[PDB]
Amino acid sequence: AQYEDGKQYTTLEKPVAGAPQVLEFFSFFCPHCYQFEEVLHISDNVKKKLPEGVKMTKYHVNFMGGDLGKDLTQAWAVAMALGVEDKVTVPLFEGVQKTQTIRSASDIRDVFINAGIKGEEYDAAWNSFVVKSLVAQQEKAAADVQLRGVPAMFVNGKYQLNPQGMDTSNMDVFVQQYADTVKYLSEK
Repeated sequence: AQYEDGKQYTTLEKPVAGAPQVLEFFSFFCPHCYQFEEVLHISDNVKKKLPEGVKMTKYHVNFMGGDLGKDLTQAWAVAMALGVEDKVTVPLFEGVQKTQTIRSASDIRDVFINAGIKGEEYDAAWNSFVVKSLVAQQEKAAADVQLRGVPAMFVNGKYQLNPQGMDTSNMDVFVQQYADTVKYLSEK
């Protein structure tokens, strides 16, 4: 066929019921994730090709960057709760990988302050049980698919994107192939 299991995607031996339709995992410590966000805009191009009605979910993971990795999963929970993902994603990536000015929870917090979230609102979110359960959800979703690598994308809890099997000579062609594959899997 044109799309083949084990080629542009793999199938989960252990499908995950009730999973989000399009589920993306990343880490701010993850170098391909930085590319995916800032150079390729994967999430965005996937959304542009997804059917009407399908919702898109993105979670941070703990298994990179030790203690700071967990702070970043909690900070991402804060971003989701406040709905400020689109204002902190770039400075978090650049703070961790480019300028390396993020070294502590307080540095993560500075990024939110600079993006205009108020201190009191940030600290209130950070400490909230709603954020605690949002962290729980991020962990559980990754646990459900026994996740050991990022970036990763899963469609309907049964298919996992496999970018290793796509031409990388052209970055645009790569992105469209990726997005088209998500759409195909979505319609499966």
